[PDB]
Amino acid sequence: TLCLGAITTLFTALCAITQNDIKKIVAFSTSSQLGLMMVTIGINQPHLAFLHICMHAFFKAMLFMCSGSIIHSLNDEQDIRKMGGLYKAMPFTTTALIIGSLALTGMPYLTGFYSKDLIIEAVNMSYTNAWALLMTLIATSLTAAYSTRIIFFAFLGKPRFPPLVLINENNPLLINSIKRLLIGSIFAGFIISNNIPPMTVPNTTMPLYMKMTALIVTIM
Amino acid sequence: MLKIIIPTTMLLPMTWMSKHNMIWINATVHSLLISLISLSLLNQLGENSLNFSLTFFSDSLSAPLLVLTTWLLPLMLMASQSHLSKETTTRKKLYITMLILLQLFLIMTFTATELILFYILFEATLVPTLIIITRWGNQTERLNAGLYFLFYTLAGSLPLLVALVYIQNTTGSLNFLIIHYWSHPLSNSWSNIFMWLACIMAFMVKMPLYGLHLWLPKAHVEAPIAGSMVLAAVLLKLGGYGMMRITTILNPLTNYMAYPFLMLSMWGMIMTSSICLRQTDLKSLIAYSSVSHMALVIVAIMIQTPWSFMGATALMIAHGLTSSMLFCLANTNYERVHSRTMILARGLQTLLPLMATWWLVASLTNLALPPSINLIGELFIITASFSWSNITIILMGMNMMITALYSLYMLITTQRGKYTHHINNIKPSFTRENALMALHILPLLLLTLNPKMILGPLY
Amino acid sequence: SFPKYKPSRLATLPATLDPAEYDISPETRKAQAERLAIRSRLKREYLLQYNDPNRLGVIEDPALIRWTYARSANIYPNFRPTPKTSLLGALFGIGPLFFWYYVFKTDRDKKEKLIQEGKLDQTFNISY
Amino acid sequence: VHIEPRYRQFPQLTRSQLIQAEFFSATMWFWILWRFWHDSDAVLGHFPYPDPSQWTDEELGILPDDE
Amino acid sequence: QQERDPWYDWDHPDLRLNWGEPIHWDLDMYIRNRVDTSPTPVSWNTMCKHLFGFVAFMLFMFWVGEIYPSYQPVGPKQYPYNDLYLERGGDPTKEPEPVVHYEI
Amino acid sequence: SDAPPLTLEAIKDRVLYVLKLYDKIDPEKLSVNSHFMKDLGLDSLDQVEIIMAMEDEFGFEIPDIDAEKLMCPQEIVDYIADKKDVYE
Amino acid sequence: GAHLARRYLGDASKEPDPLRMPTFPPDYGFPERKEREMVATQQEMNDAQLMLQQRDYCAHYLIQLLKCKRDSFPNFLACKHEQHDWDYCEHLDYVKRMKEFERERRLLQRKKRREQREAEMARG
Amino acid sequence: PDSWDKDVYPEPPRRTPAPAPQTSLPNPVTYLTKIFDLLVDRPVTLAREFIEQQHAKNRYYYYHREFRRVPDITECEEKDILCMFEAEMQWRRDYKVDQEIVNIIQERLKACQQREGESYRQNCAKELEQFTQVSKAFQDRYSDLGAHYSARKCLAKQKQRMLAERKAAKEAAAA
Amino acid sequence: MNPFASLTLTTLTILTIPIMMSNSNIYKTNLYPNYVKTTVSYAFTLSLVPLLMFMHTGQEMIISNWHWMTLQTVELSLSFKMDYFSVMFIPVALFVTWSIMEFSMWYMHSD
Amino acid sequence: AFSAPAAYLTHQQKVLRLYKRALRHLESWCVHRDKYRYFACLMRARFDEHKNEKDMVKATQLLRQAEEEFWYGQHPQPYIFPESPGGTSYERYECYKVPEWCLDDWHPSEKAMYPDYFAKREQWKRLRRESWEREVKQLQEETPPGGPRTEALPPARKEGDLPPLWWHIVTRPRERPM
Amino acid sequence: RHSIFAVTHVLIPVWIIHYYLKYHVTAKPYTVVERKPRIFPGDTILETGEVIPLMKEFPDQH
Ligand SMILES: CCCCCCCCCCCCCCCCC[C@@H](O)O[C@H](CO[C@H](O)CCCCCCCCCCCCCCC)COP(=O)(O)OCC[N+](C)(C)C
Ligand SMILES: CCCCCCCC/C=C/CCCCCCCC(=O)OC[C@H](COP(=O)(O)OCCN)OC(=O)CCCCCCC/C=C/CCCCCCCC
Ligand SMILES: CCCCCCCCCCCC(=O)SCCNC(=O)CCNC(=O)[C@H](O)C(C)(C)COP(=O)(O)O
Repeated sequence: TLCLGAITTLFTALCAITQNDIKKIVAFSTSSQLGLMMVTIGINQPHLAFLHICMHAFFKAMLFMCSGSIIHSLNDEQDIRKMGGLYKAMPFTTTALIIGSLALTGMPYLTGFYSKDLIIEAVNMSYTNAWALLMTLIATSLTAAYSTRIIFFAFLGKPRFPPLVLINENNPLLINSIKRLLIGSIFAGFIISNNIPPMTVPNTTMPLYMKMTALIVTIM
Repeated sequence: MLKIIIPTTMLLPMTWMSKHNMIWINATVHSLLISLISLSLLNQLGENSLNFSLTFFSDSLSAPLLVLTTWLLPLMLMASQSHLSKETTTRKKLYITMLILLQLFLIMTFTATELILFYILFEATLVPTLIIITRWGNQTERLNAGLYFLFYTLAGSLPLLVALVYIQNTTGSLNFLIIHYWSHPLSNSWSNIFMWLACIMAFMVKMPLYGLHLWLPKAHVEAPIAGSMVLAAVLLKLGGYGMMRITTILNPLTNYMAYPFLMLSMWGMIMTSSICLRQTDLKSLIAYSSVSHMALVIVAIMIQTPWSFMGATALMIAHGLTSSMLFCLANTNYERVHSRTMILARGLQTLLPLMATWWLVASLTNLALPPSINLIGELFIITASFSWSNITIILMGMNMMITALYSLYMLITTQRGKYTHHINNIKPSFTRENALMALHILPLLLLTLNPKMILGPLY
Repeated sequence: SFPKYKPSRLATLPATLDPAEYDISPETRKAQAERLAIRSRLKREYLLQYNDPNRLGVIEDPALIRWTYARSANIYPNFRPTPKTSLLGALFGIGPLFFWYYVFKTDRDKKEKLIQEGKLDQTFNISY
Repeated sequence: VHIEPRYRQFPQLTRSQLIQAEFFSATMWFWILWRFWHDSDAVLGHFPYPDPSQWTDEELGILPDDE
Repeated sequence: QQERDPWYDWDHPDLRLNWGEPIHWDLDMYIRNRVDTSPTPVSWNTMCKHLFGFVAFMLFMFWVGEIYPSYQPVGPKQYPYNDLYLERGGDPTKEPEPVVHYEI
Repeated sequence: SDAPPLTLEAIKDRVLYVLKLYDKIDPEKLSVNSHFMKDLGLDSLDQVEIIMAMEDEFGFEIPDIDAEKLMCPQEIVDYIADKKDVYE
Repeated sequence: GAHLARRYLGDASKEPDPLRMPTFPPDYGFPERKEREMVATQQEMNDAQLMLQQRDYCAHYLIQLLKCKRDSFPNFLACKHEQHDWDYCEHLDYVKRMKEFERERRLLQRKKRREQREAEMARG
Repeated sequence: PDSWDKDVYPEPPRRTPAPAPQTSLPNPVTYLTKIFDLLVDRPVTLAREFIEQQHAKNRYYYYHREFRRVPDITECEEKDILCMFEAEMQWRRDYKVDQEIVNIIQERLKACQQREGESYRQNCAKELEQFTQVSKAFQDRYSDLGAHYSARKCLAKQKQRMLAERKAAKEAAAA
Repeated sequence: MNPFASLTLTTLTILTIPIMMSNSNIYKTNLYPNYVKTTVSYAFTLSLVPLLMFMHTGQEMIISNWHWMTLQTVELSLSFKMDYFSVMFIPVALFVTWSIMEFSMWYMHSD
Repeated sequence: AFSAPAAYLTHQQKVLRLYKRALRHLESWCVHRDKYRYFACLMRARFDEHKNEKDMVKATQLLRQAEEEFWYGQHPQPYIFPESPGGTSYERYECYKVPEWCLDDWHPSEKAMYPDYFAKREQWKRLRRESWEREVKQLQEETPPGGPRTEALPPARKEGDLPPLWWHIVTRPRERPM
Repeated sequence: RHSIFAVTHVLIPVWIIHYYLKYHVTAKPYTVVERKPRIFPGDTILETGEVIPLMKEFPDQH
């Protein structure tokens, strides 16, 4: 199980970093997260895997909703090469996608932090396959890599879409659903992790460099 | 149990004394009433059978089959009145007479207490079927099909007759109850081996077994729709019922005489499932599907365990209903476009949405979706085979994939895509066809609700 | 100059990479003309019936009928028992059966031998 | 709310969406700063990791290579 | 059928077939819901080499990392009551040999 | 809702707008019925570039066999109208 | 880790083996050793239903933490002292495990070096 | 309730802890259970009271059917069909009853596993031992008879097992 | 009688009601998506209560309500496991589904 | 899609097609607009360098090297317009296209609604019926005795004629039918 | 007319479900099995009134 999860997450994170369709990028991200979940199960931490399921649902669903909003605005266009600068044209969508991308990369004290950070620090402290550990680290670097790809190609720079600009995200249904999932992706990790009984034995004594491994690799 | 037999013999002159434009109504109404009457046989015991008389008895294995036969007769009547509209009154009455005689022979076959009487009725079923196929079939292949249907059966059944009388000159009785109680082991000699083969080959060719199945595609393709319905849903189950009955006197020879037939059944199940993947004829695909399912039933009967017998009974009932529905669904398109090629009429979901829903439900049931009784039978048989040998889960598993593929293949070929442009004679679905589909499909899920009615005596 | 692309059965050669279409001669042009003429004649024959206001039903296509007949009914009359046909039939129809028989017989013999010695751990094995 | 196309100009923006986006970004950053101010140990670690080589042989009970 | 021109006015656009033209023996195998033989940007016998090399390298690396595992500089975890003998299946009538953990 | 119901006047305006941003044509000399080779003195490569610009502007591809034939802006507008089911 | 590099690239003869550890008697180097005690009764941990893996030597702090969590249900941020106590106990447990690991490594290397030296002395 | 015998389906004495509040904030669960009680449990109770009032005015009874014991298959002559039939039916009834006994034991085991929570490996050893004994006896009785089972085949299996045990005992006495 | 069971079963049961009204004169009108969305939101709000019960007391249950069929010794019944995983995942899935359905009302308007 | 194909493509046609494909794939490589314009101008100069070659053999040989270079340096994942034969919406609306003859089978209750539409439908059907005999005769007259050699169809020339075989082209379902 | 959704879609199903679980499902043994509540030191039992002793005089490594 651990080896299957490691190979799956590494391979899918490697495939995601060159895809031009945004839905393909998010699908490969989902596959890589499932591989990380399999890695968590392989090191005998089922409750951590379930917690990661619960925390991943929020930001993955709302990232897909943001991608769908972008697709609908630009006449059903899905290629990021024809998606220009939407940072100012789609303010709320940009905010939601940025928050979701930071949650997916385990930025501290967000929803993705409380599961992915513990998962990484737990695979760091276990009698496990060395290749699996290395592939997990490379995959959690590639995660930030493809999130950067999405943000940079879809929101920064100059427009590249057809000149008939029909961009409009002022619909209460879209705004309300995305805002609900945004509040979730901000606060659910804290709320849930502080309200469940401890079903693990925590790792309280780690070397400082290894405790910060996830942050370092994400930044690199 | 004459309360069921006599009303069919009364269906005969009622059909022959009916006014020229009221034959179908009377036949359908009274056949439905006879099915309602036969519904009472499902009240079985837990220890022995229902011994009505010295001649007839009902068991937990034969009662669902009798109910299925009496329920199938009205469905055949509705499915037949479309393409027989231009026929004369006398020939329509003759067709209905053939159907009624077939039902009567099947009813008497499923309840005979005597093996020679069972042989006589199980052989008498050939004449109405052969007449129907060779007289009311559409193309010139039908004649050949009839021959293929006839001799393939007889070459398997004539040795059995000999064996049967031989047994009666040794044990003194062919009554099933006495045969069961006075059972004795079969020794390992050449004479016993050939007696086993004579007792088994008729039911193995009626299944049909892989390698002996060549008659089935011809018979099920050149037959009229009612003929295909009765051939696929009931007449194939005669082999299973007969094997389940006759295996009580073949132990312990079966313990090693089943190896060639088990090997043939498994590998030919894989082979026929694969054959379904490349089929230009839509009726032949359903026929080969029947071959694969009956191969599974053969395996279940041959491994001789209670779970296998339960699964086999459930699978026979479910396959009968499902294959009859699939044949009727194909016949609707055939009657619309007068061709059997699968890639001729495409994208029919756009033109016939409710028919597409019927197709989807039939295909989902064909691939054994839970908790349908198809799945219950298949899973029980697979568990029994796994207990028999752990490696079987490979072959069985293979089949489970292939089936799904070809099943959805048929759907995706006939309902999805784009409609053929030059075909403009696709009229809206009639109420008769929708009612036929509903009366096929509702009993399936209703039996899913109460699955112990079709699990057989081993339950 | 650049690395060459070599075609396969499941990845065929592109048209623009085909040497045969870059050295042409007049008989090739004539052949293309007759090919287009046949295609256009068939297209006209189809379109005349396709647009007919009095046409109701299916336009019969002899190509489809020929294809289905060749795939179904023409096969046996054109069959000859040859060393290739006989060997392929014997292999593909006999080898799998004996292979599976050997595998299952070996497994069941091993299981029975384990049962006779009383060491298989059949505890809780009630249903069979 | 009616927003018309522009044809090579910046799209029309209503004040509500800008207010919502800025508010939610600000609340995210405030939450991060507040939680880090109150839960620094969750990121920087809570207990000092000891090094092993400065542990004496007396508490580790290893003999002076003689007996 | 995927290799046929998609911009042509086919009589059957989804099948990419014309009325009356010869069908081909394996048409149902090539219906473009199925086996595709279209040209690829990278040659066959080069895609296969890269895929097989990746898979074999990953397998051999996983085996190597199995026989050269990673761990932490700690002793085994200690549990009080004879390694929780009664908790993991009991058998309280056998008096298992005592396991003792000493302070350090 | 979705995009407004594109009209013939809008299509003609957009095509003329795109053509008047081309450096190789004179905006005053350009008319709806001006031929690309005859009146404007362009070659086949310029026509391919014009077709690609139209494809970029309207967001749908024109097949090469059909694109080879469009020689005046009116023909381009007509092809677009027949492609997108525009009748007013 | 550096211990991995020491074991896998350097001399693995003197490096501790995590699977087979400890390889010296617990009383070998120490004159006397105190028996490590437990505060939670077996019935107490059974009633708390902690885990088969949470019933370690720090189980009493976990039991107290769970009890305070249940008592202060709506205020899910009030049991920080108890969580800190449990974390400190587990930290001390991990420190003890590291101390055992180093004791074993030092014993291994000293024993093997002393055996080599004694063999050399007996070889001259 | 008194619907089932508490000896055949036993249960522990069900000790639960008392509410020991420590926080001044209200317990939302308490108000939720009070609301659920007053809004759902009381109308359902009134409806059930009406139904039982209607049932009490029409009291009729059904009885458990009693079967005598007939001679077993061991006391039947070789070709005496009537005695064979009666013994066979009695054997089938006993087989069904044994199946239901195994069912009861398995239900006990499953309930124990769910009830004991995280201590199930230690607190449900007795149910596991009872299931082991019952399963061993059932397997010795009825396994490998196969389809077309009968009392004669079970008797043959028992005689074969008896012969094997007797031979083992007689050869062990020789040691 | 321990509202845990009733609420856990009602959360699942009420989701099947629009499926039953799919044949009625609300599936043929334009108010069906809002009806389904409101049903899912109500289901999420109802399922929020067993989660609170578990977070307070750690309550877990299994409910074997319908006996489907019994083989010789194996009994098959309709049973639901309502432990921590189920009562934790149900509200999250319902919340996400409610958000996606509200999004779909806008995304698939022209379908 | 609308124009009848020819027996073969000319050299100029092949060169133009290769030019368009190279430009599109280079744009797929060069995401940004200014970089694309730079390299597209470079490609245009590269193309028009050999524009004036009088040797046809050398021209087709240069085209051969051009095709080889394009196949080596093509984009593995080129941009496709959403409704193009490789796009994400190529046949999305084909499930909503219903042929017009289906309306001939509507129940009279259904036809009770939309009376004027069905009146116009009757007028169109009558026009097609009247027109068919003439369309057939014109095709008979204009066809060479050795069968047609292309798939092109003639227009209408007579006073009130209609172009032959027009019904199924005029009555296309729609591009966004439902 | 306003809050009729909460009646026909929540109150009625919960009434039926509560009745079915209270008077039909729990009329058979082992149909609704609830795991044993956790008992902590210092707790008192509701039925027996038994109080649980405290926890072995913590070494107090404060
Ligand atoms: C197209 C599909 C149609 C259906 C196929 C039906 C399959 C029928 C196959 C019959 C199964 C087995 C038949 C006989 C049982 C054993 C077979 C034999 O090989 O085993 C050995 C037999 O030994 C030798 O093989 C002797 C037999 C050799 C002669 C038989 C001819 C085989 C040729 C195969 C031709 C294909 C037959 C099918 C034609 C259509 C066992 O040694 P032995 O202990 O001594 O014999 C046991 C009997 N005793 C105890 C009385 C002594
Ligand atoms: C028990 C082991 C079973 C493993 C499977 C063995 C091989 C199975 C081969 C199945 C053959 C079926 C043939 C007929 C199927 C219908 C035809 C068909 O599928 O068409 C192919 C269709 C078109 O391809 P696209 O890329 O989508 O094209 C889109 C652009 N045009 O795509 C498919 O469906 C192909 C799917 C076939 C998968 C075969 C490979 C699977 C092998 C799995 C082995 C690995 C096991 C996993 C180990 C996990 C670790 C424990
Ligand atoms: C992105 C990676 C792929 C890169 C691929 C591109 C690189 C290849 C570029 C170089 C290839 C060439 O120039 S190949 C040069 C081929 N030589 C000739 O064509 C000479 C004869 N001239 C004509 O045919 C016409 O004048 C014509 C030129 C068609 C103009 O057409 P019009 O005036 O009537 O519009």
